[PDB]
Formats: sequence, C-alpha cells, structure tokens
Amino acid sequence: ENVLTQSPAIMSASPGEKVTMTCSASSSVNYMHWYQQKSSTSPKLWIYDTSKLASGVPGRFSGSGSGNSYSLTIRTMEAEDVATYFCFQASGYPLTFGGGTKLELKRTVAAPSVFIFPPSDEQLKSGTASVVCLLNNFYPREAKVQWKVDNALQSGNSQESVTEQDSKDSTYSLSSTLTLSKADYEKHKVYACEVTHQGLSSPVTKSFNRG
Amino acid sequence: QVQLKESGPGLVAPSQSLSITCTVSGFSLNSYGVSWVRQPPGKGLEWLGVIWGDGSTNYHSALMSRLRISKDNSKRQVFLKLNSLQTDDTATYYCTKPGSGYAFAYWGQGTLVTVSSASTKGPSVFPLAPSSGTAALGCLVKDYFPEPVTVSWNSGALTSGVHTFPAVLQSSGLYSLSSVVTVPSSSLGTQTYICNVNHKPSNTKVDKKVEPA
Ligand SMILES: CC(=O)N[C@H]1[C@H](O[C@H]2[C@@H](O)[C@@H](CO)O[C@H](O[C@@H]3[C@H](O)[C@@H](O)[C@H](O[C@H]4[C@H](O)[C@@H](O)[C@H](O)O[C@@H]4CO)O[C@@H]3CO)[C@@H]2O)O[C@H](CO)[C@H](O)[C@@H]1O[C@@H]1O[C@H](CO)[C@H](O)[C@H](O[C@]2(C(=O)O)C[C@H](O)[C@@H](NC(C)=O)[C@H]([C@H](O)[C@H](O)CO)O2)[C@H]1O
Repeated sequence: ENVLTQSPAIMSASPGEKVTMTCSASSSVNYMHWYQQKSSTSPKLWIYDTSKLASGVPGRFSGSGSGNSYSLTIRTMEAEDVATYFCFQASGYPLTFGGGTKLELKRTVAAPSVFIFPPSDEQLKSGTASVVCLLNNFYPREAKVQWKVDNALQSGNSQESVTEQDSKDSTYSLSSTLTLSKADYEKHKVYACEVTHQGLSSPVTKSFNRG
Repeated sequence: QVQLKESGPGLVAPSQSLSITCTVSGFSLNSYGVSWVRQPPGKGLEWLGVIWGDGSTNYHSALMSRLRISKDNSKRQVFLKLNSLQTDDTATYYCTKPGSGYAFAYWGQGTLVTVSSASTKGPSVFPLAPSSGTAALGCLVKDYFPEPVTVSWNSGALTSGVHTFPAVLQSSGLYSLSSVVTVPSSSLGTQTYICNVNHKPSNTKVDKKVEPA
C-alpha cells in the first residue's frame, strides 16, 4: 500500500520560528492532504490538494511538494499551532495517513505552583486514601515529584498524569496521586510532596499533618 | 451546515461484533460518500472504508473482510459493522465526509470503543478541597471502566483555569482522573464550585459541590 512516513515524529519550535515538516510516500501521488489534531479530538482538514488552505486556516500555513515528497510549512510558529499534523493521500486505495508530526512550542521556563490535597472523609469511610499533589502551569515538562511520609521516601505507590500544552500559555500541569489503604494511612502523620524543577532555585515541599 | 455524529457502544467483548451508526445532516447520502477512520489509543489515524453516494464500497484489506458499511438515505444514517472484535480494535471511531480534494472535510465527534471482557464500572467522585490569593480545588474521579469520563465545572460556566487530567490505568484495571481549577481565594465565600462528572457507559451523572473542609 502507499505508506506515508512523517519526519520529524516530534519537534519543537520557538515562538515566531519557521516550521517545516515532511511527508514521504512509498509511491508517487498527484496530491497530498494534511490534517491538524489537537488533544485527540476530531482532526480538522488543514491543507488539501497539496497547497490549498482549508476555510479558516491562517495564511502563515502553506503546503508544497510533488511525486513522493511533500511538506507543510508554518511561516511563524504561534501558540495556537501546537498540535499533531497528519498527511494523507486519497489518490489510490487503500487511503492512507502518515504517522503524524507532534509540534510543540518552546516557551520560557515557568516554575510550578504546588498544592497538596488530603483524602476526603468520604473516601476514607470506604477504605482508601488518595493524596493528590498538583503542579500547576509549568515549563518545561520535566519535573521530579517525590512523596515522603513521616520523612521516608516512598516508592511504587504513586502515579502521575500530565496535561497537554495549554492552548494560550503553553504550559503543562501535572498531578501525582499517592494511594494507601485507610489502615496504612492511619499509621503515619505527615504527608509531603517534594517538587524539583528547573524553574525553582531549590525543591519546593508541600505537606499536611493528619488532624 | 454539514454535520455527522456517531453513536455506538463503549464496551464490547472479544469475538463479538461492533455496530456504530453515523447520523448526518446538511447533505444527501445519495450524492456524497461517507468514510470511516479509527485512532487507537495513543496512536495515529487509520482509514477503514468508505460508502460512496452510489452505494459502492471500498475497505482497507487489513480488516480481513470483517468490516461492512451500509446506509439508508431516508434515515440519514450510515452503518459500520465490524465482526469478531479483538483487543487491537480498541479505538476512537469516526465517520467523515469527503469534500475538498476528496479529503475528509467534516468529521463526527468520534466514539471510543474498548474491546474487553471486563465489567462496566461507574466512578466514585470525591472533592479536592481548597486549603486553609489563588486557591486550587478539584474533583477526584475514581475507579471507572471503560473510558471515557467527562468533567465540567458549574455546568460549563467555569472554563478558565480548569485542568482535567488524562486518565491513568490503576493496577486494579480501573481508571482514575482528577480535574482541578484555580480561582481567586476572595471568591470562596460567594461562589459555589460544582464539578459535573459524566460516565456514559454506566449512565453515571454526579454533581459534586467542592467547598472548604
Ligand atoms: C472523479 C474521481 O475519479 N473521483 C475519485 C477520486 O479521485 C480523485 C482523488 O484521487 C484526488 C486526490 O485526493 O485526486 C484527483 O482529484 C484531483 C483533486 O484532488 C480534486 O480536488 C480536483 O477536483 C476538481 C473537480 O474535479 C472539478 O469538478 C472542480 O471544478 O474543481 C475541483 C478542484 O480543482 O480534481 C483533481 C483531478 O483533476 C482524483 O480525481 O478519488 C476517490 C478516492 O479518494 C474516489 O476513487 C473517487 O471516485 C468515486 O468513485 C465512486 C465509485 O467507486 C463514485 O463513482 C464517486 O462518485 C460520486 C459518488 O457516488 O459518491 C458521484 C456523485 O455525483 C458525486 N457528487 C457530486 C455532488 O458531484 C460524489 C462526490 O463527488 C464524492 O462522493 C465526494 O464528495 O461522487 C466517485 O467520486
């Protein structure tokens, strides 16, 4: 089949920087099309017939190519352009999509704001304690979040989740959730999360004492 | 105005069949083709097949003839039927209308289909209370299956500063997520904050008021 391969798989661009990404086809096509997908919601038609912009697509986008070789270009990267872009051919069957180029915005360092949340009484009632540490609105994505219970480092009892880049401020947020039984929760008094990030001169600790 | 919308089951067992209906408006099925696309979790887009205005069909061969597409013009409906499901058929399924360049100009919202023999479970919702000026508060949505859940705040009136985290798969085989929002601490005495949680597979609808403890 006519397999489409996109390069690079993941790229980042500074605000206002020119962006180019490519699509290679295993067999020549007369036209290449492109979609933009944000946060895994429905893709949007972005470019059709190689170089024609879909309605509402800003003029800083363009497409070009011929044969097996196509590209999509953004004259100047904007925060609203953060998305995954997919090429697609409909010149022969089966119709095929490339694997996508994920385009990220390289913005300035921003330190997280850190919050800790004890379990609700309602949840304890049912037998489980979830303790949640939030890192709000930071950049870059790399952060280290460590749990300490009565000043002992925890391991294997927490899971993290991270948002996509925010549409306007281009930052991430992260949650880390520590999960214990009600019984184990009541064997300790001090619950703390320690956050290390390049935006912070030294690690930031948020804690609470049961009571 | 062209519109498409999928309706399908969220959860289907291995070896059973998947049936999805695409209901359309703003164009005649007699005159225009409708394609189907899927996206497995964390992966790219895959074209599945098309039914043309004339009723002719074309399918991706990788489906091993397990897929059939049909339609009824007067009902404004296109039907996907996929037999003998296996785990790797888990995906968000979309219907779409070819337009400019024969590319997919209009898309349905998509419907997430999970292939599993596990039982449907609705979530429990717990508050993430603002601590005792920007305050953070939220909801913890725990122990649900399959995906997805949706969360809104104050029935959609509160959007600024909201972060709803991607779900995590727990070691139990159930999902959990949190949704948080940052608000002015000075609003806490006058503004009620309610998270609205929906899990369509279990018909669960929870509105949880979140207040200082
Ligand atoms: C005609 C044809 O061969 N169609 C194929 C289609 O071929 C395309 C495709 O491969 C594209 C690349 O994606 O490359 C060529 O097209 C070029 C450009 O992409 C395209 O934008 C350009 O369009 C011209 C247009 O032709 C002029 O009329 C117009 O003034 O200007 C535009 C813009 O310049 O044309 C370029 C080439 O010159 C290829 O030609 O490929 C798809 C697969 O992706 C199918 O194979 C298409 O063939 C369909 O076959 C089925 C049978 O299997 C049907 O016969 C179908 O016909 C209907 C239908 O039944 O659905 C007949 C309907 O009357 C018609 N409706 C209307 C309102 O006309 C519909 C409708 O066109 C389609 O459903 C799409 O919405 O098609 C064939 O289309």
